Amino acid sequence: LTFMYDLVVIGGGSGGMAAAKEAAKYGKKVALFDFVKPSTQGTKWGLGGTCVNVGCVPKKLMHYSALIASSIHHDAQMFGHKTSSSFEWGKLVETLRNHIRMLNFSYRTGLRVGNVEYINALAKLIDPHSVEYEDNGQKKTITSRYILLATGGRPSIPETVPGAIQYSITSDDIFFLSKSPGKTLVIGASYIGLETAGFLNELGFDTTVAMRSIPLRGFDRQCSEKIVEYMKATGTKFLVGVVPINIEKVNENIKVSFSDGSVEEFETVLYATGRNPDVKGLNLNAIGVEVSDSGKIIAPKDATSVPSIFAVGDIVEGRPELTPVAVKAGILLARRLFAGSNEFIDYDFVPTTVFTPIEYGHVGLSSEAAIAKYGEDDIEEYLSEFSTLEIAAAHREKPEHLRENEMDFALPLNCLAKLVVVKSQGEKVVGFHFVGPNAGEITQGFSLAVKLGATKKDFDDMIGIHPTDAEVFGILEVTKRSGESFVSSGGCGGG
Amino acid sequence: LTFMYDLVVIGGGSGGMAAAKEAAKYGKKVALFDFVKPSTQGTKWGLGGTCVNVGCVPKKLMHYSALIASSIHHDAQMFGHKTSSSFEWGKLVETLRNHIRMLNFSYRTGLRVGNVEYINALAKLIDPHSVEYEDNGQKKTITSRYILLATGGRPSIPETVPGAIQYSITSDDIFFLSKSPGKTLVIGASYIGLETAGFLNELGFDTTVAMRSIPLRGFDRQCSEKIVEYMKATGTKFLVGVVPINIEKVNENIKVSFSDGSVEEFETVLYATGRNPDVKGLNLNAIGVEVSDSGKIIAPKDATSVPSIFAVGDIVEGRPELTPVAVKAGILLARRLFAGSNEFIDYDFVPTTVFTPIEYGHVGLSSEAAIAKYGEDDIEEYLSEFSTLEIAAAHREKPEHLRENEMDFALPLNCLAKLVVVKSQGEKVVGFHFVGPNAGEITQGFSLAVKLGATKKDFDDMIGIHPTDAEVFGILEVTKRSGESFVSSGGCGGGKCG
Ligand SMILES: Cc1cc2nc3c(=O)[nH]c(=O)nc-3n(C[C@H](O)[C@H](O)[C@H](O)COP(=O)(O)OP(=O)(O)OC[C@H]3O[C@@H](n4cnc5c(N)ncnc54)[C@H](O)[C@@H]3O)c2cc1C
Ligand SMILES: Cc1cc2nc3c(=O)[nH]c(=O)nc-3n(C[C@H](O)[C@H](O)[C@H](O)COP(=O)(O)OP(=O)(O)OC[C@H]3O[C@@H](n4cnc5c(N)ncnc54)[C@H](O)[C@@H]3O)c2cc1C
Repeated sequence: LTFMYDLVVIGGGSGGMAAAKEAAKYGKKVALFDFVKPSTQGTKWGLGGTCVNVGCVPKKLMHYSALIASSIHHDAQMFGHKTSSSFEWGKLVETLRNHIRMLNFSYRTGLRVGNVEYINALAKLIDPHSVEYEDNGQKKTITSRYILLATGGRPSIPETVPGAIQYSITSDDIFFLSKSPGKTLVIGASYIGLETAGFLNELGFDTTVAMRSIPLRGFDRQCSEKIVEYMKATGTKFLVGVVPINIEKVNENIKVSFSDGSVEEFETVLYATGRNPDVKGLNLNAIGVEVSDSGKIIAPKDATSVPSIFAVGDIVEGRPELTPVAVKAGILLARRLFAGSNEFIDYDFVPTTVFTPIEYGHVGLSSEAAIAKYGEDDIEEYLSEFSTLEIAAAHREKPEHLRENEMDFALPLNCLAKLVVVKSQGEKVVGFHFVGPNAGEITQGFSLAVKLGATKKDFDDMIGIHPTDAEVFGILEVTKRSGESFVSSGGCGGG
Repeated sequence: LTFMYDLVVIGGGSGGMAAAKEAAKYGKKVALFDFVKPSTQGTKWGLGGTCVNVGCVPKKLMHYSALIASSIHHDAQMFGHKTSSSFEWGKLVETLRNHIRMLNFSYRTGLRVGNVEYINALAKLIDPHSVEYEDNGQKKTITSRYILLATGGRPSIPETVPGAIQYSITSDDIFFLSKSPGKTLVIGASYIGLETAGFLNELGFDTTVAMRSIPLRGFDRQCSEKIVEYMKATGTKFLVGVVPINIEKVNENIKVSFSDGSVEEFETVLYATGRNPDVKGLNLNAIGVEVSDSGKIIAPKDATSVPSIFAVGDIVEGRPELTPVAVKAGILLARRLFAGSNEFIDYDFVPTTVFTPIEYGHVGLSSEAAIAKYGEDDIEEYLSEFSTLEIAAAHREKPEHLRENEMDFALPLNCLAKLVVVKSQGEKVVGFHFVGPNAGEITQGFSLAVKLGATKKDFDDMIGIHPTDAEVFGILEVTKRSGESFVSSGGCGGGKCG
């Protein structure tokens, strides 16, 4: 038949490698293109895309290093381990690089063994069935029944702010810096911004976040603000309603001029203001692939305006930019194309965890989205704010430069549990929220239970595992409406 | 006046304090008795019972100290933190003691604020409505509509093994030793024994477990054996099918003579062989409260053979000896008696976690109980063995004394995920099992999902949180039956980046 391939995948990240391997499982001929355009600062990397190289994986290793710093500062001596420690940025980088190298190789092999032809070049569309790449500086064209776009995004730097592109780094550079970043400015109170600032502060760097308005826009306000309260109490500085308007090299430092007329010097400036979909090189306009006002491909069912051309992951408008969503969309697409499946993701139940110094895991609706959808009177919020048992016994203290009196000694309680329930459906759980340690580990299971239609009664009749934080979800009784105190001061942990 | 009290509770542990505070909530007059008989080695403590003083709370703080030791030995340098460290046993004890003291005080207050009359004396039954206690060396009797027994257990030491009672410690003593235990023998591959041996080894002590037969009897074999495999690779020694027959003091050490004719010196010997219900002081025989052959009270629905007398917690036959089971039974009993409730616990869905150096959380049936109940052919086991991402990148190594060659450097993979499903019910999940870090944190949620009737399909269509270990439960595909390798060697953690 008139096609060299059954499936050509442009992009070897979470979406692309998943689609490609699953297609190849059904005896289909599959080619995958992945090439890394260097960052605004010349950083590049191997196969596996944003999550493997410059996202979830390295961020989680840096978070782990941060939790180790925190445990050593706050906890080690109290639990009988008298420790002296010094942090060496280049050692942590070296451990990240070595683990990511192992994963680059692991994914190359996974593709070859999985009968996918991997090509390390930039691909572009020629027509609805044809893709072009260079190979020894010689354009080649290959034909496919089906084409999948999964090119992901890259960090966005404001072109209007002078010096930004030249002098600032992004998430593409932060995990691999040859030198420690020293005094750091992070612009963006997005999850990437807060996570990045959170681990740089925990690791002992002088850290400042420029937050234009509010933290974690779209996320539950109560939880988003508890995180910022905790980050402030552990030494992150926040400029609220302020952004850079100018960025200059003054000798070895970066002089940043702020929108409130203030000035401050930093060693490192990192933009975490968002990401644009990397689609400009794809030749979408000429082929008839429709894009939204944001530049994202219109494909609410993975199918673009061109019926031989599909898209998944961060480049698709109206879906969360998360790795598991990219992967499962790639696998389900592969099955629908080649195994007679008609299964899509249920986008109502996409859980997420933010890996801030205390983590935040949720699925379903914030208090705000719940109140907006069902009305204030059909909503109950059950919640509890408490300390992990082990942390309670550690007596974690504020740095002495942030003390306000003789009874402000303690860090905030590390945990917050909240269920958002609809009264007119026997208190059905429509929102689950947990701030605290291991929040992703806690939320995964609860997210399944919430998807299966768990009620507040189901949560009350649930037997707890003791001692855990997650057992708190079985004895929540204080409501926001009641106006009574949701703090628990006694240290039984999750209760 | 018919009865002085609505409810009298004998025992101020998890069951008793929960029943008592909940009864008092409904305007009922409530008395609670708690007194601590000293351990075989003279150790005593305040209000709150086994979990607060000599169980879950101190065990979990010692485990945390162990995780800290492990993180500093294995991980700190790799994650950029060059450290020097030394362990001080008495400092950890002091941090435990301070936190437990705060909890003793917190519970005294919680009872007074909650309108419960707390009495620090031993109580016994006089008849179906009467209990006796001493007070300034003067016997007093008080009358109640209802009496609740929640006296818990105490560690059991074999009377048959000479020197055992005199020279050995139990879980009652281990958290408060004034001196570090040094070289330690633990008898029992029960959860208490393994957890105890696990943290003493992690904390740098020369540790040995005398295991009569198998680890964690009643628990899933595959998971129980992964734990012992991991504990062995990190320095715990296991004597299999061997137990002490004699225990003697040679100077300041304890010479232990074993059933296989072998002999060895230890600084500390700890019996974790199990626990007997503390009911001998209660005068049960004379009142007509029926007990099993094990001495546990027969009360399958909390009601004893005497209908005014109830029981909850560790003393009741045929229920798990866990704190949340004690608490919820206490609360539900209080509600049935005084708030017109008719709710009992569903004993089919009681999750538990063992806090071994890698933890083990589960709910429902082992592979063994699943195969026995439904038959081998109506059972699928889906599983994956892998490493946490962070642990994978740390390259955790065996201690040099257990190395056999140049390729046995690595610790076992830290994680094992397993679902046990029934084919004839569209692969309904009847058993959930997770070995690895934060296993209780992972299991709590899944336990609820499994109770609500989650299928293998539900698990496969579940969106992952990345990077976690718990996302592995969304992509399990290898079956035991398939005989294929369930190991993954690459370090994407629980999930796949693609
Ligand atoms: C700092 C950070 C932290 C994150 N943390 C998490 C987290 O904790 N959990 C989570 O679930 N998600 C997380 N994410 C999100 C996650 O990284 C993405 O959602 C996911 O990687 C999306 O994958 P994708 O398949 O859309 O494409 P990507 O993984 O981004 O890969 C697309 C690939 O295409 C390549 N490419 C682009 N154009 C072409 C071309 N024309 N030809 C060939 N190759 C091309 C790119 O170089 C890239 O390799 C994080 C993201 C970032 C930036
Ligand atoms: C080492 C260890 C670790 C454990 N770890 C865990 C764990 O991690 N998770 C978990 O869920 N469970 C754990 N447990 C189990 C948990 O401690 C018990 O299941 C629970 O505490 C039992 O509660 P209870 O109400 O039956 O009795 P207890 O909590 O034992 O309290 C009974 C109280 O009554 C007192 N008493 C006895 N006789 C009388 C009398 N005549 N008059 C007055 N007072 C009396 C006792 O001294 C005690 O104070 C552990 C147990 C041990 C020993």
